[PDB]
Amino acid sequence: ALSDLQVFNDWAYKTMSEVLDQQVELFNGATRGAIILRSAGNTGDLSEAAFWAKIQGLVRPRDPYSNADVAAKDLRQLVDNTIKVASGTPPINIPPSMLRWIQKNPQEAGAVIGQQLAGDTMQDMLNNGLAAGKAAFTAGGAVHDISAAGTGLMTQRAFNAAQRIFGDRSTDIQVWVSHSSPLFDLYDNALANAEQLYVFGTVNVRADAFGRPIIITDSPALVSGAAETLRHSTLGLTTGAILIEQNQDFDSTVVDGTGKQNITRQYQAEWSYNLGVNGYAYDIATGGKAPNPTALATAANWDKISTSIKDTGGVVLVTK
Amino acid sequence: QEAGAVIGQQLAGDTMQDMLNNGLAAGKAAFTAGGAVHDISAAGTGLMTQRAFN
Amino acid sequence: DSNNIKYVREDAKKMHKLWAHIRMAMEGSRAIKDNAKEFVPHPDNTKATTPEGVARYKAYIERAVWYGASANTVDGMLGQIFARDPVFTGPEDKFDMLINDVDGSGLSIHQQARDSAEDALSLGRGGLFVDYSARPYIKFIAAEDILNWRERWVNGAKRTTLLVFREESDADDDGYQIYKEEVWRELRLVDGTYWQRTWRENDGQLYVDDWISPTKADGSQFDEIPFVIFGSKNNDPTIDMPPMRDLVELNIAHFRNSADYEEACFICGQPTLFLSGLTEHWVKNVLGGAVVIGSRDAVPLPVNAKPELLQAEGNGMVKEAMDQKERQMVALGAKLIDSDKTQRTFGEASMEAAAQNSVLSRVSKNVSDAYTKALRWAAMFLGLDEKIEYELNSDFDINKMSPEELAAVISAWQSNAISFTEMRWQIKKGGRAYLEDEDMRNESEQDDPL
Amino acid sequence: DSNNIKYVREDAKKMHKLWAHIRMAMEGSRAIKDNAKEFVPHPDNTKATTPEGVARYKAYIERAVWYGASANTVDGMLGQIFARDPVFTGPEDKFDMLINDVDGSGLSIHQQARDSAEDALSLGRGGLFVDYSARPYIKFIAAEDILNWRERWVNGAKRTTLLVFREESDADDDGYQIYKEEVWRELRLVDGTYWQRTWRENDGQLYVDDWISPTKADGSQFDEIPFVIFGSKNNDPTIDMPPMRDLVELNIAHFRNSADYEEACFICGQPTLFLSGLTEHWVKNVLGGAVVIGSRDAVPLPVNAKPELLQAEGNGMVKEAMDQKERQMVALGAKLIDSDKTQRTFGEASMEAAAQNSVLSRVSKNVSDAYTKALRWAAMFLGLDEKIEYELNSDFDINKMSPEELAAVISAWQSNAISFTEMRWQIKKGGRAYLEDEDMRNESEQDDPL
Repeated sequence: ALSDLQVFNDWAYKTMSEVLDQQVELFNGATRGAIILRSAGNTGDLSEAAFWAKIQGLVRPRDPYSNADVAAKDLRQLVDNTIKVASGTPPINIPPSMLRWIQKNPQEAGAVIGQQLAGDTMQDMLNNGLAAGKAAFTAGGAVHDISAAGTGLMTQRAFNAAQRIFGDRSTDIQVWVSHSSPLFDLYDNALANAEQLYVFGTVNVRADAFGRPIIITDSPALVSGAAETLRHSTLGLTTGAILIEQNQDFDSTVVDGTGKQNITRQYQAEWSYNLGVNGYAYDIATGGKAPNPTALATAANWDKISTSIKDTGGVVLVTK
Repeated sequence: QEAGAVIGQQLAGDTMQDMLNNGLAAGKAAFTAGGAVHDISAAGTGLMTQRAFN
Repeated sequence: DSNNIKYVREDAKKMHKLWAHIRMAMEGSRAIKDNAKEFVPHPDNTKATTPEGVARYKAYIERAVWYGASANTVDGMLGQIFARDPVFTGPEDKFDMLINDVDGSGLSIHQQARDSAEDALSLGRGGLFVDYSARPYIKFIAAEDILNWRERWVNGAKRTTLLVFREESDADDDGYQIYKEEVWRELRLVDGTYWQRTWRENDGQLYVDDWISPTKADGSQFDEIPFVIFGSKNNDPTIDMPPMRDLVELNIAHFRNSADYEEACFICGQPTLFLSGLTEHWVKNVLGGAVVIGSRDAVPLPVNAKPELLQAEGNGMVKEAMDQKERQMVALGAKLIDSDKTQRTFGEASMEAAAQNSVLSRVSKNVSDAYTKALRWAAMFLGLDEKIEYELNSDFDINKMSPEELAAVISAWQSNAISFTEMRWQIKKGGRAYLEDEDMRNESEQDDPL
Repeated sequence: DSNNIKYVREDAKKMHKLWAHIRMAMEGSRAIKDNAKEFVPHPDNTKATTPEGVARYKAYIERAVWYGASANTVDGMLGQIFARDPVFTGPEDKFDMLINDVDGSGLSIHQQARDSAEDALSLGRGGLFVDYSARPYIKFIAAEDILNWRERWVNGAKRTTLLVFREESDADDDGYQIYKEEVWRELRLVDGTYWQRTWRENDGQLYVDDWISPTKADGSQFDEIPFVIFGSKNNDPTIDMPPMRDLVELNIAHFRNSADYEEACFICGQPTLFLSGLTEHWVKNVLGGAVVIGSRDAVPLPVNAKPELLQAEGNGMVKEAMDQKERQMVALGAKLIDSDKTQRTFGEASMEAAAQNSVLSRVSKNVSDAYTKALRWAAMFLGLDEKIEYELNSDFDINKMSPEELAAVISAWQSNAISFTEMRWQIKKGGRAYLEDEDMRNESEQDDPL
């Protein structure tokens, strides 16, 4: 990649900070609307919306000769939910006295913390959204497991199971997000086709053979275990399945704490965003008012609001 | 900045109050020290009357 | 589209410390003394840890005097640049609202130009924003306010595709307190079309607004984001080196030397008797712990006793360094301070005038280009004339014009060499007229009293 | 309700101290010596607490000399700016009431303009307020009187929404005690309309009056608050940095150095005999505590005795410190002192005149714009002509016009290149004319006496 070792305009002049190693460009159009990244603030620690419910016995058989007794019916009002997630930054010890390296750059410390923090903030948003989506779909009963069958990952036979689960409305699933290992298993199976439905020119297909491209990210939320118990999670998303909504409340202070022989200069940052999963509500009482990723990724903290699985958007597939 | 503004307005009010109160207390103490005191509490019933002002 | 709108380009974060340093150097002696820790090192930091050390450092800083060369430099440069007023070219009646109240605050366009030139001379960065209300408004942007800008190539050209800048405003609440409400404008250029958002955050309540596409009077949207970033070097989004860096550093060094010199003045500038060869018996017996030093009385001393009036002598090395720093600031500056003692030959400075006034001319041309571009953008809002100009005074070194200069310019206008408006501009630049050209014509049409 | 009409902004509170110290520096030696406690630190705090220490400190301060070149600075700057008389352009007889008594107190607009210019040169702030009585009155709001303001954007424009200033007066009773009662004016702008209240304070209460909407002679109320705040930088609500900071700090340093030098003059300035190698027995024999030191009388000394006068020698390092500080005060450009020994070669003064006169031109332009705006607002109140102007003397270094200069100006008027009013203007600036040009025309229209 870029080196820029040839010319040194300034010492370590933005030349490298190994800013990030995981693909985090999975927001709005990048996820085809599945994970929409927005900027609209809201107060408190929640966001509740109410919408009417489907009347279960709306249409009933009628006996014209004897109407008998009219069954009493009534209408409800469901509640939506959007938890607010708080994310900060550990105190960063800036070196106040410039440390006399080959590259002497005191203020470049904060200058590079800015960009590294931006990258890690977007990474954290994506990872928390993916973990919360997995947890909500698992709590809603939208999971499939193919680990026990064969190698544990089929090329395309795996996706048909998720289509069967999500049902008649399967057309509205646009994107599968997955770790890189399932994609490489896909390539390996395609590269040696048992039923030769692949040709050398079409063995590098990134799509799922149904018009749903696979989007690849190395999110730790999609992997768990090691060696024999290693599992990969691939979850398909409809439009608007995952809502990560920023509040644009970034706070940043630099303090000259000192207190020692040498001056102590620190760095701290604070921000927040609202995480929502379509068709699901975060159980505020069961979880917490300011949940952490451990609580967000934990099931039984998500409730099924939509009457049918077809209404909610998302299905999760576990592959080993 | 709303917190700073709230503190500012309450601080202005309380600063006015504190200077007024300390000035009045010092004035009363100085007038007692100088012997310019008249007591109505002892004289009959101690209530405000034009006689006390006179 | 939607992201951390408060993000600052990391090289702007590089330049914040320096920009704050020039702001402090311009603010004056009080600002420098307030943060003297960043400028004057303690002579012994191990002392500085102790409370006696910090008290000594406080007293040491207070006795120092700030020379204030950078502020005088900027003031003199601005005064030279804005001799008389910049002239407007084109229709003057159609552009009157932009001239008299450019931003709608009654602040004339020349005063905003003065602020822009001051910024471009001091810290060498600024910006102009022109947006529709129905009347266009030409904003002024501080250097620390422009916080993001990028450049992709569409059809292989330099096109600033992103530009986000902060805005400061005080919420108009019921009471009399002062908040500080921030507004961000996200200027985005996609496929040769101008788009913008507003991020008003009143009461912390994000009233984020939908993308909009401003349109000219005839329509056809826009092809370029109307925001020129004028600087000391050129109208480039890249940050330019502030012109005052060397002068500020010299001022700081002279301030440190001044601190040392003033401490020496306060301690060892006073003569002292230093009665040597003396015994306690003699003191307690004839002196009695008290010496009379007036010319009325005389003092005795024992055998082989030598008194010595000791006091620090002048022309020391510290003051010599101070003098050399003063000369250096004079040398690399331009009309910042004046030395009545030395004389300068006429004609010798005539050849060096162009070299001496380099930064002035460069900033003048840069700001003239920026303001002309902004005026053209506002005209395209209004659908007005496009061939208009706003040039800052480029002929420096202005004084009252000589009688022979007057004869020459009148003769030149009498020939078909200088226009009437050109001649009036000449005669006004020399401080010889004040009425507008049309009014002078109207008065001079009438027959003379004779 | 808030009821905090007297609240002052934090930055105004910050600037109160600098404003007060600038006022003290302009005030003279009395104010500084009354408060030399801050400017002159005690040479020893341990003695400073003690009574003989405070006696010594009082005797130390009383011998100090306040050079006071800041007052001379401001006086010279004002004299250069306000030489002759600022020119008012417009129908004069409609505006004669304003020119004659600008605030109904008999002071001409020129004197109030001079006061505003002095306040702008000194501490860089001021305020002109126009209100309706029928007659409009141009107030003069002191720099410290503006105690609150607010800046809010509506329709993307700099509009001032709130502005509160204190108005001082003296209570009118039959007695002779002088009260000092204040009324606070709250200038507010809601939905582009100018409103007004006055807060009164008496008998332990705080009055509030009804909101009023002052209107023009043509009605239509107002769109801008009729209040202008001027300074050195520009006509902005934000504080402009006072121009006297450098001179004030240098003058304070010169004052404390003069204190030290005068203490040295008093103590060690007078010579003393300092008889060395002297025994008590000889003194009690012949000296007896009395040594006649006239030229008539000679006194002997014992063997190996040495007399030696000892007084502080000149060109001391403290003196050279004061000298360099005075040269610095000159160098910052202030027209504070002249120098008879210095000789300048002409042809180079005009090279840098535009730089020496920078703040003068800036203040001239700012005050001219402020008074122009105030006059326009008064015209709007009366419903009279709007194309009126008020400009100060923008050409400094004025002097008697030379015969060659007069001839050149006259020849310029012969051609239709300079107007007759312009010629009269220049000839009056040259001090070559005094009576009004209309009287000139009336007299000169008649035939020559022959």
